[PDB]
Amino acid sequence: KIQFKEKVLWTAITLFIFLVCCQIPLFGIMSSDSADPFYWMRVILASNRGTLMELGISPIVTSGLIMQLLAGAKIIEVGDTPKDRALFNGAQKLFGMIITIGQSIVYVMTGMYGDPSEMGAGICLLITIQLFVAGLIVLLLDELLQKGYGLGSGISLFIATNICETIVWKAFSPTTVNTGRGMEFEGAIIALFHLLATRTDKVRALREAFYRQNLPNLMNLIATIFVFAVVIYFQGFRVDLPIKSARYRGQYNTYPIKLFYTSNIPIILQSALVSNLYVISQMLSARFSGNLLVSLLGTWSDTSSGGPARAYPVGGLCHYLSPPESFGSVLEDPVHAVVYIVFMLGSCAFFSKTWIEVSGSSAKDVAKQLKEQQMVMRGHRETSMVHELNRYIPTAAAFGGLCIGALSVLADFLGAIGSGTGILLAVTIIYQYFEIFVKEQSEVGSMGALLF
Amino acid sequence: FVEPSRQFVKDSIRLVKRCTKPDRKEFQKIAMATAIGFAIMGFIGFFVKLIHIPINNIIVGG
Amino acid sequence: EDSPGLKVGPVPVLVMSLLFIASVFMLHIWGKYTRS
Repeated sequence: KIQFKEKVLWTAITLFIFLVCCQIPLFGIMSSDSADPFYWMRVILASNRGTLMELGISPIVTSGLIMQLLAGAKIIEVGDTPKDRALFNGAQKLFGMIITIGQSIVYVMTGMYGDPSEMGAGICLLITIQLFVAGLIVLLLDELLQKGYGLGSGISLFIATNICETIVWKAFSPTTVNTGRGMEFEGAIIALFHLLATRTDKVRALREAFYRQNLPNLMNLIATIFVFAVVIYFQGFRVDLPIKSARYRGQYNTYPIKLFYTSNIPIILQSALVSNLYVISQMLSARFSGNLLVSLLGTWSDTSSGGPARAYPVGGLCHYLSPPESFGSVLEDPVHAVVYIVFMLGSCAFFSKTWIEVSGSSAKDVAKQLKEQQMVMRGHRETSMVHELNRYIPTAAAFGGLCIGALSVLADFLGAIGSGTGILLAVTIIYQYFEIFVKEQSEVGSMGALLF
Repeated sequence: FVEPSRQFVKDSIRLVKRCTKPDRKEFQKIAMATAIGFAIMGFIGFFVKLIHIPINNIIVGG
Repeated sequence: EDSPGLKVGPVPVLVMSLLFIASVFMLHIWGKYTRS
């Protein structure tokens, strides 16, 4: 039944699965390899999900990498094949959903390889079923979110929840600390003010260089502040052009654009996806196939290594598209800095344009809706009413995404979080969902709708 | 690359010119909303751990 | 689509998940629970 109460419950079940997920998926302990890789991989994956190792929610967005890449390549060659490639944008997304269960699952495991698999013993059994159940429930709900069941806030919401949750856990965990303050509050050593306050009060200000002492903790806070000031500036900015709206006859509503903002969602998505693609392929190439020269198989298969850091490949395209492993405290490499900004930017803009086609917002889709309510025919124009918003949709979309992918790379440089991925993508999602939640709801407010 | 670049700059100047910023009233409203959003999520994951931790050995009670 | 008529007629989908939660208690050291 249609009814807002039914919709909130469907979100609530999905959310409950996430909460349920927070125990389970890990393997926990025994032996084997299920547990989570490195720097990029965790953000997608979402939260704390078996204590330190976050195994669960990774596959859904992983399928979304397949969606973007091909669509902008826009194959024409081979006649029967281009039609299949065009269809692929939707049809592949389901095939991709199959590939991620089939093939991503080895990639999800591999990074925290704990001690070798095939160790054996009866021990696990319940773990073998729980992983199988996880595959069944999350995959079923993912299908239901793309074709009829949700509310506002499906897939994005877990990322939205995850960032806030991650910040408290990093703040409130073991690592290096001399002594607790003697108030551990609701768990460990919570907000950073408590951590500073240990002995007596104060002493943060004393240090080397007016940073060093409490710099890893400090760096995390500033990361948020840098994003905080700039994010709101562009969210506030609006494109007008609704002009004459409401059929003519007098009573009217101005219509806000989706425009630059709708194109913004593919770029923010891009920074997450692009990094994924290189690492999975780099892992695949070594495992699958022998290897003369490093460079010969591929660039980014160039110098596949455990390297200095979790950031495996020390050479190739993948190297540039990861931080220099100091988060901008060394930028006097150059080759690395130059490639990182430019490469991401052009790839993002390409993906902004593919959002237009049949996967998101284009002028033709808008046009039919406008007639139904009668929008004033976009002040006529004849062949207009379609030219108005149509000409300004590729220009707005291409630009719309373009800025942000540069800014994301610069955010790492300015003063990244300790994970250096996980807060950064996730914060961008957290603002976004508030807009989706209430404006779509039509029930004019901003108040409750949690279970209402 | 020369033809795309001219278009991107031309679009950008119009967009900046368009609005200005979150026009004072808006500036407060969005900023507060983000802070509340961080807090609600932050609160609830944090609360559970209080009960869970001192079961094995009492360190703060729960 | 799906061969079953309605995917979530009954709470049961949750109950599969519940059996999944139950396991945590011995296998996974969430609570400081035993390590094999």
